[PDB]
Amino acid sequence: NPLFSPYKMGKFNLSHRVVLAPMTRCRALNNIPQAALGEYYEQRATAGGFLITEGTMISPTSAGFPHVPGIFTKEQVREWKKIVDVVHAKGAVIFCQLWHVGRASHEVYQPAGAAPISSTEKPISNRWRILMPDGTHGIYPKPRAIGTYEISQVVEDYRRSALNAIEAGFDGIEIHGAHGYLIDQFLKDGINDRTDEYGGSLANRCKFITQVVQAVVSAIGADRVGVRVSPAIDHLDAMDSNPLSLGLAVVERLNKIQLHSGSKLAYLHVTQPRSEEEEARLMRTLRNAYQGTFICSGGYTRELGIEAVAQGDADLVSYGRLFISNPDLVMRIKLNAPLNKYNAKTFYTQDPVVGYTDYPFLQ
Ligand SMILES: Cc1cc2nc3c(=O)[nH]c(=O)nc-3n(C[C@H](O)[C@H](O)[C@H](O)COP(=O)(O)O)c2cc1C
Repeated sequence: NPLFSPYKMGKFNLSHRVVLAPMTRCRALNNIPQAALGEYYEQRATAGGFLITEGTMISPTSAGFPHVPGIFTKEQVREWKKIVDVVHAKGAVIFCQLWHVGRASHEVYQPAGAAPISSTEKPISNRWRILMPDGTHGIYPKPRAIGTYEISQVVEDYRRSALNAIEAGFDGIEIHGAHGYLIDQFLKDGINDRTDEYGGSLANRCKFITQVVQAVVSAIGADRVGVRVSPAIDHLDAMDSNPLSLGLAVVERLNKIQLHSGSKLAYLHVTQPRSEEEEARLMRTLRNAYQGTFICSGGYTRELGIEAVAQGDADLVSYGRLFISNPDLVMRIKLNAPLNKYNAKTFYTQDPVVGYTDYPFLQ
């Protein structure tokens, strides 16, 4: 089984290729990591396995979901350290995903009820609705388009959060540059309508992600930095007129950052939509273009994960929903044991146990 051949992720010796995909679960009450998160990640951790946390806020303005953890306060760092410790006690490697939602927020999530920030002043359309703290769905508001000073300060928030992640003991961080959130609002020409140096050309649209990656690379080293993008996913009105060219432009800049810094990133992580042959060809095109480790994600199964590694399409495969309902997903994939179904109703609830840590292990 190629998913259980060892893999050298730069500094990190992995024993298998089954990765926990980053997943917002909303149990980090008041943006503070809680004991429940420790139980949840420990349940899923394996010796030599790689885990990526839920998206974690880099600043007071970066959230668009209830009760997501941050890593911008000293209190959050102290609580994260307890979770990293129980994961390292199992011999796993764990990265913290740094997440800014940009315009995908609401006054209820913003300090002083201020408008969310973005590349643009245009709202997400009412084709999409935001999960509210009371479990209803609300309307995305008009964001505020930020200037280049403010852009530089958001980059500094990524830099400081990366340093905080290292202080909590994380092995590294992942830049969330996917799914129509802040970075993707700069990348995608369906969102970025700017006429300054961060808008227009493909090069201009890639400037923000380039500066974010350069900042965290300079702070903690490239081998502790992963980057996640989704050029072909149109979530929250995040379409681009040429997804493959956009993805190749990002990949070229990642390659150049590595050559200039003299070190490889931990990995590039791409999520695909689930045309099937065309989507697979676009993922392989990005993989072939990138000088380093490639993590594929989106709709993978045991069979599709085995094929991806066996055919050279990816080095690692991340699993989201199947890891929600199978704490021992790695062992089940190893044994080809039947997998248990997941319950979407408890993906984003606040209960520390129900639908979070009470999915059973194999008997
Ligand atoms: C409930 C839930 C929360 C998620 N939260 C995040 C997140 O915070 N950051 C992120 O990059 N992806 C997030 N994702 C996307 C997953 O990382 C992953 O790409 C997707 O679930 C993989 O597809 P799969 O579920 O079929 O394995 C989330 C997915 C789900 C279902």
